[PDB]
Amino acid sequence: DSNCFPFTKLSVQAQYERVQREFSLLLRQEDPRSISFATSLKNRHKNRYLDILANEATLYPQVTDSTPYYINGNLIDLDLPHKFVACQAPVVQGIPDFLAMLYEKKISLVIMVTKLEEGGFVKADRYWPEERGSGSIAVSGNCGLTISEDPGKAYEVEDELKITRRYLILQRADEPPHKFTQVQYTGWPDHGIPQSATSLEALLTNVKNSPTTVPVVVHCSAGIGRTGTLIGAYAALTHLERGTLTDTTVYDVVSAMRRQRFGMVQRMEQYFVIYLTLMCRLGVDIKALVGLLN
Amino acid sequence: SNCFPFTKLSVQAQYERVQREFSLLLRQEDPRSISFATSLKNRHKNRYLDILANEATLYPQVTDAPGASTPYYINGNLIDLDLPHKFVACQAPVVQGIPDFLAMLYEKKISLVIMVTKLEEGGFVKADRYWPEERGSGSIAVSGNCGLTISEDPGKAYEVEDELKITRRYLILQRADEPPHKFTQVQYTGWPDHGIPQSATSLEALLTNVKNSPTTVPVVVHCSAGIGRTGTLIGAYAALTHLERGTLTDTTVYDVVSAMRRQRFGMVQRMEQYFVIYLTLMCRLGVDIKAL
Repeated sequence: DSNCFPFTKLSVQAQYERVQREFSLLLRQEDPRSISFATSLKNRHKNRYLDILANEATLYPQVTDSTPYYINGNLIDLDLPHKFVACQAPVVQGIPDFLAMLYEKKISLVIMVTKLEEGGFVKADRYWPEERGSGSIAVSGNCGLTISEDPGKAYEVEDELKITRRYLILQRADEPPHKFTQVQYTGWPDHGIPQSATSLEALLTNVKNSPTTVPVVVHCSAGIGRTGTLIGAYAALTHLERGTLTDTTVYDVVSAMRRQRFGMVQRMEQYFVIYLTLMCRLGVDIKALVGLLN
Repeated sequence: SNCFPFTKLSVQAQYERVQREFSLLLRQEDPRSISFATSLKNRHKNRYLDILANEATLYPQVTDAPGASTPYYINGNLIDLDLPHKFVACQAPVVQGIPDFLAMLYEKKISLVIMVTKLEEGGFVKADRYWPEERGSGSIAVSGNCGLTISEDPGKAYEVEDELKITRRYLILQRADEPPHKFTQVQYTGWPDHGIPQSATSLEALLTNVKNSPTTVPVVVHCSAGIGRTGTLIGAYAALTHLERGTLTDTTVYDVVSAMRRQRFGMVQRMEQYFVIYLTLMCRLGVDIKAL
C-alpha cells in the first residue's frame, strides 16, 4: 500500500501522452539566463560541449570546500542515502583533473553510461588502463597520478547485461593508494533506450551496495542525459521502497535534479525510461510502451 | 640594452607579477582548436594519457618536404625561438617507441641529447634506458627491421660528474654499412619532477653543453612528459641567450614561454618552474634570491 502510482491505470496512449506532456513542461521551465555558470564558463577548454555548463551553486567539488581542478560536474542531493556527482565525460586535457578529484575525494564508485564512441561520434575518452596493456597508465598533470588494474581483482565483463566492471587503484607518489570501482554500461546508446531493464537494475544494485560516506560519480557524454535518468530512477525507486512514491514523484525528482544541474534528463525518451524502470520493478509490462518508443 | 626592471620591484611585487603572468600563460592555448592527430593515432607510444604532441610542429614530420613522409613517431615538437639553437622538446620514449626515438636521432643526425630526469623517481618509472650499460664495450641491436645498432664510443668512455649529478654518454648509431652517427647524451639527475634544480651550477653546465653544440641540427631535450623540466631548461636557455646578446627585455621571460606553448602544448607546467627562469637570470644578474 502507501505507494500511489496511478500511471499504471492509464491506457498505453494516455501513458505515452502524459510522459510527452510532462517532459515538455520541464523544458518549458528552462531559464539559464538567471543562473550563474561562472567557473564552468571560464573553463571552456575543459568543457566537452560549449553550452553544457555546470551550475556554480552546486559545482563539484567546489561546494565541499582552493580546489585546483575542474570537472564539469554538480553534486546531486535528493535527501536520499546516496548523493551523486553528475558530470561530463572528461576531455583528454581534463582527465588529470577528473582522476585527481576521484583521488582527493576518495570516490568509491564511478558509473559510466555510454560507449567511448557511438554512431560514428565520440562520446567519451578513456581514462582506465586497457586490458591488453601493462596494467598501469599515468597522467602528468596535477603533479601526476597513476591508475592501475587491481592486481587481486580482474576486470569483469557481463555480456548479457553489457556491463564491464573495472577494479582500479589510483596512486600519487609518496601517498597512500586509493581503490575504486568503475562500472561501464554500453547497452544503452544515446537517443535510444536500454536494451534490457535488468542492466539498469544491476547498476542501481552497485549504487546501493556502495558507501554512503562519499558521492557516487555518474557520467555519460555531457553528463545530463542518461546520467540524469540513472540518478532519477535511483531516486524514484528509493521512494517506492520507502512507501513514498506518489503520482508526481518522477516529475518532482527530475525537477529537483534540474535545479542542481541545468538540463538534467536531456531527451524525452530518457525521462520515459524512469517511468519504465518503475513499471518493471512493479511487474507491469512495458512491451507496448517500448514498442511505441521504437 | 638590457632592460629588466623586475629587479627594481618589491619582494611581493615580483611574486605577484610572476603569478599573474603564469596564470595568463595557463589559459593561452585552446586545445579545441589544435590538431593532435598523429599523437592520438600513436597513443601506445605516449608515456602519458594527457600529453599529446601538436600536429603543426610534430618532429621530424614538420621537416618533411611535401608528399614525403615519416615512418616513425616520437612525442616531440620542434621549438623555434629565433635563436642560434633550435630544440626538439619531447617525452622520454616508452619501450614501444625507443626504436622510433633512436631512428629519429640517427636520421636527423642529432648531436646532443639532454635528459633531465632519472629513470625512476620515488618508486615510479619516469624514463626507459635507451643507451648500452655494459663494462664499456656496449653494442646493442635496436628493435624493428631497420638494422640500427647503438654502441658506446670505444674511444671515449661514459663520464660521471658526481658533484653536478651529471652523466655524459658518448654513443654511436649505426645502420647497415651506412656512415655511423656519433652523438652525446647528457643526463641530469638532480631535478625532481614537477620541481626545481637543486643546483644552479648543474643547470648552467647543461646550457654550456647546449651553446657549445652545433647549430646545424636541433638539440633534443626530454624529461619524463617532455613539457615541464624540458620547458624550463629551454626557457632558461632563451632568456640567458637574450641576457647575453643584450636583448633581454622586461617581457622576455613571458614571451619565450608564450612562444614555447604555441609550439608544444603545456610547456613549463608548474609556476615554480616558471620562476626558475626568472631566478636563474636574476641569480645570473647577481641579485639575491628570496626564495620562498
